[PDB]
Amino acid sequence: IGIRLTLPPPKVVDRWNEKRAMFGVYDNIGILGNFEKHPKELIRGPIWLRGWKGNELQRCIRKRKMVGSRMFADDLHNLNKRIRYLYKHFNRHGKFR
Amino acid sequence: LRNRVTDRYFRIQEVLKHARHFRGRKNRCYRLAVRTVIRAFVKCTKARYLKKKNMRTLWINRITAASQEHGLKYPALIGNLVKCQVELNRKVLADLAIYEPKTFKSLAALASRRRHEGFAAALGDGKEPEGIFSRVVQYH
Amino acid sequence: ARALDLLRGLPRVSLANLKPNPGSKKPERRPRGRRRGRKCG
Amino acid sequence: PRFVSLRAKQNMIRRLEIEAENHYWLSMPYMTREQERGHAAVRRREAFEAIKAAATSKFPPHRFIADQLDHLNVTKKWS
Amino acid sequence: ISRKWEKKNKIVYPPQLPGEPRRPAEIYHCRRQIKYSKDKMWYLAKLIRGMSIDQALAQLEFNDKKGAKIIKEVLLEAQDMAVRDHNVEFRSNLYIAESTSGRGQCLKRIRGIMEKVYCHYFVKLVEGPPPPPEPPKTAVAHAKEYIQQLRSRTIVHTL
Amino acid sequence: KFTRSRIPEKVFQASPEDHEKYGGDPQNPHKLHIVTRIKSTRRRPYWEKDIIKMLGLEKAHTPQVHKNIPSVNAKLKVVKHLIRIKPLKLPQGLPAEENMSNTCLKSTGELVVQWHLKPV
Amino acid sequence: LTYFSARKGKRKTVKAVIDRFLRLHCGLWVRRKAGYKKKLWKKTPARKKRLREFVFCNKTQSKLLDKMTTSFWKRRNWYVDDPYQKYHDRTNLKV
Amino acid sequence: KVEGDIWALQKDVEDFLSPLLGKTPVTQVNEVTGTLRIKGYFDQELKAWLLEKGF
Amino acid sequence: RQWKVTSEDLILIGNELDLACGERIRLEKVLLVGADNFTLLGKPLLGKDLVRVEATVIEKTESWPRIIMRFRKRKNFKKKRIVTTPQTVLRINSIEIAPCL
RNA sequence: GAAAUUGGGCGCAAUAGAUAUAGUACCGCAAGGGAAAGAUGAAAAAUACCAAGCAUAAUAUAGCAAGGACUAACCCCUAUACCUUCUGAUGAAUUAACUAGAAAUAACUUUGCAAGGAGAGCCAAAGCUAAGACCCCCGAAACCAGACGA
RNA sequence: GCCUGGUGAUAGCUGGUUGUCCAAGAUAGAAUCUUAGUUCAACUUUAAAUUUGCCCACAGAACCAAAUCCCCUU
RNA sequence: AUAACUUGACCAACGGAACAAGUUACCCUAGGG
Ligand SMILES: [Mg+2]
Ligand SMILES: [Mg+2]
Ligand SMILES: [Mg+2]
Ligand SMILES: [Mg+2]
Ligand SMILES: [Mg+2]
Ligand SMILES: [Mg+2]
Ligand SMILES: [Mg+2]
Ligand SMILES: [Mg+2]
Ligand SMILES: [Mg+2]
Ligand SMILES: [Mg+2]
Ligand SMILES: [Mg+2]
Ligand SMILES: [Mg+2]
Ligand SMILES: [Mg+2]
Ligand SMILES: [Mg+2]
Repeated sequence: IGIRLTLPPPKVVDRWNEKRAMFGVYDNIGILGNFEKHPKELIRGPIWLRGWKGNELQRCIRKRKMVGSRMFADDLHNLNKRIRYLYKHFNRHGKFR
Repeated sequence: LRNRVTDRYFRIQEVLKHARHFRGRKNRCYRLAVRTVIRAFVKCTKARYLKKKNMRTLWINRITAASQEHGLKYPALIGNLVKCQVELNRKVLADLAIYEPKTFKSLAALASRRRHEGFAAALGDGKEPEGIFSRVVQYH
Repeated sequence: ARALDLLRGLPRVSLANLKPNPGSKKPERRPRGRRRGRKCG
Repeated sequence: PRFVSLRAKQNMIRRLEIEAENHYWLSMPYMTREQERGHAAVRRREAFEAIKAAATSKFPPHRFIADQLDHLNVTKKWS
Repeated sequence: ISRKWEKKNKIVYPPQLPGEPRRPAEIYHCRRQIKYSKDKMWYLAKLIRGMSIDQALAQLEFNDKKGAKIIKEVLLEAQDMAVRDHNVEFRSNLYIAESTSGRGQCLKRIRGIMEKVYCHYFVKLVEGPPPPPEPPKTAVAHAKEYIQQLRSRTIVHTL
Repeated sequence: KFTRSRIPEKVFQASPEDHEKYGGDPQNPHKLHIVTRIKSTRRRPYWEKDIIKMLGLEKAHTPQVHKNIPSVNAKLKVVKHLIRIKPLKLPQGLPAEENMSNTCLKSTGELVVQWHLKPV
Repeated sequence: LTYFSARKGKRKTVKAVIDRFLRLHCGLWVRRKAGYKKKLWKKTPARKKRLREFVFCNKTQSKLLDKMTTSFWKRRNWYVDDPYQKYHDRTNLKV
Repeated sequence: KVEGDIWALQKDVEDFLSPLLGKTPVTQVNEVTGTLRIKGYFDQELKAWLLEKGF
Repeated sequence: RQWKVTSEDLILIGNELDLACGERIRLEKVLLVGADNFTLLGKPLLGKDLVRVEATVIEKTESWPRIIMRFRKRKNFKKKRIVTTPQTVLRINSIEIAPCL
């Protein structure tokens, strides 16, 4: 019977955390800081998807050409096979054409 | 598992509260209880038609029996009560047959009197006076 | 404008009141249930 | 093999009688075909101009400020 | 694992009143992980289900099955704790109210899986003479039942 | 092949015997028909289904008024096996705006323009 | 066609399509007639006049050719002395 | 960019275009954005008309 | 429908009558009236000056939930609906009769 | 398919996440394949109620096992199991958990701005920008490369 | 041979595709190493613009049966 | 092929693959009757 018998511990959430209180600040650093930075230069993450959005085949292609030279061996290998699979899927399979 | 289903005891129990009175494993095993419960609900809605039908044949059995006690048959009673503008229905006639058998006897007398006036009227054909109970009340 | 004058009488705009312009968001159709998926289109 | 009862013959016959009287009442029109011509052309034209007019008057509804602001009431509280 | 039957000897009732019948004693005892199957214990457990404990002991001393000796140890043990621990004055004055057998935690032996079967044995003894067996119902009981069913019937689907 | 059936004109020519049978006069005929669907369009060709939809006889046992003109009579001749036709007779006049609400079409075929619910 | 290339992740044009057809900016594809330069010795001059024509394409042929090329080919082109330039904008349609 | 009462503007546009059509033009005000959307091209007539009105 | 009715009893009607609970009602359309030794039956209704049947509204309930399921095999055709009709209960107070023959 | 040129977590939380408590146990001559599982409490120097399956409690004329009912469980009446494949045989003992629709060219809807739109590149004879909204799971015999095997 | 890899091989073939409720919805064909499949059409669906559609009366449609086409009125 | 105009298949399996035969009771797999 996959249901729990006692109700779980309560989820104490601090809405006035440092992160929550200061979320969203400097999203308008462009439009009211004389366009010296874009907001996309505010985001932190992988180097191949800072200010870039793609589907999965494009994320894999971009990751391979941007960081693929210093990827580990079997990660590089898995990623080559994922591009090869996702190529054969987006280009040859589906409903609409 | 990002989001797997937590609230599944209650989906099962929505089905199985309807099966608690079956036999065998249909009362407990969702896979069996679903087929039987669906099938029970389909019977439950098609049985509304048969409830109405079977009440009516039950009433015709009771009116038939009670009118055979007075020598009439069922077509004679119903026909010749329509012809008196007594538009009682089968439910009421069956209930009068059981609970008020003098009213039912007098209705059988009114229907057999009308039946004989039908005979005598459709025997002596031509312009004649109509029967007394044969007269109709015109509504305008 | 009469419309800001409407905004006086209403509770404050918060992150709990917000709503997209009706017509913006078409709902996602996904293959679950009797209609959207058995052969799934 | 299926055979024909008295019910079936009497039923068939009363349908034939209704049919024969339909034949009778269709045997005496009130007008000739020359007389009826265009006697209802105006009402037919107006009727179709109404169909045509409801077809060509199709457009999105008006959008109001009061509806959009009235969504703010979902956090109306007591004091 | 649950162990609710051992705890049942720990219910304490509030003391009675002088204008109130004497409550009979109730002695819940069991044994766990008997190496025997639960459906062979069902016959031995079923055999003794309303007997006095002397009749139960006597019937289990002459039974050839393996479980009979185990149940006899459980009943002698429960007769002891009946008198020592639970204030039953007469050893003789008990009867078996409940005698069941559940399955125990079985083992699995790979040969090809084969289960090493275990079982439990649950007995409630109740202080008092064993209740008289139910008499077979007579033709008077059948006739009264039938006539009462005839008196019971209604005019159906009417007023 | 099953096709659409023409019916000859001798079928729609009354005889004085028929004027004795039904209640008709060849001189001064009736203006309005009452048409009622008494048979289903199922198991009938699609053209008869259409004519039933045009005449406004989708529901059975519901009377509909038509004109006794040769166009409407042509459509009625196509589906004359599904319908029933009687002349709309009018004992009193056609209803004025005073008697517009208080009418009732009786079973006889007449349309009475004063419909009380009292006995005579 | 290729919906996502392996290098760019872009759509690709089918170059057969470009090699045979002409996209006018209004959406009409112009083509040449099949067999306009074959077996001219056995064709009547009416038929040869019919084959030497620039023939528009169907609606579904047009949408099939739109899907097989990319947005580069759908673009305004202000050439110098273009022969087809008066046929780009569509005059005087009443839908 | 209609700022103010869009319903007066819908009444006045509807009174302006109906001789050029016979019928009242079928419109849609969008009171939120402050637009007014008429069916059929009347761009030159409304630009000239709004120059007459002084906007 | 035709209800056979005495005084002091109950009728359950399958629609909301849009009356307040407690309101008295004269039921017209009585078409048989019987006593022990005589009956009176109308063609088809009795005179309003002859018989008077009164009834109060007691309660205005809904029905028990009432299932409507459809199912066709091999077609993936399974609908389910649950319906509760409104109902009012009438208490027939009196059948008064009058000497108008 | 170029180039010139340009310039910590809206993660998982013991069938999940790593195969991993371990490359262990086990299987294989070997290369190699490859598991499962734990839950007290502050202190152990303090020993409930819920799956299927059963038991308490075997059975009573008759029949997809119910439904209409009914004073009444049965008796009366009505009722050719579900999925899938065909115009109209397949698979499933049962329970729990796991297990299958991924793409925004064009069109549409909703905003912004508008002869211009876009935070360069691009489009524009009302357009352009932004968003929303469309494209599944399992299953061969094979072929090739490199090892391990008499 | 067997193992690992390519490898989520490929499969026009088999099997399977998980909440609710409502709505609209079934039978011309042409090509194809094609007839276990696809493409176009036909039919189907939504949205949009407009103006006729359907039923049909005279007249009318060839020499060597039932009907149909056409078609104003209605 | 031809400077060009043009010309080029019994591509006859005739909407035409630029050029590929017999056989398997050793057949094999996926399916259908
Ligand atoms: Mg019936
Ligand atoms: Mg693992
Ligand atoms: Mg259980
Ligand atoms: Mg039976
Ligand atoms: Mg299914
Ligand atoms: Mg060796
Ligand atoms: Mg596959
Ligand atoms: Mg294939
Ligand atoms: Mg429908
Ligand atoms: Mg070929
Ligand atoms: Mg195929
Ligand atoms: Mg015409
Ligand atoms: Mg061929
Ligand atoms: Mg061919």
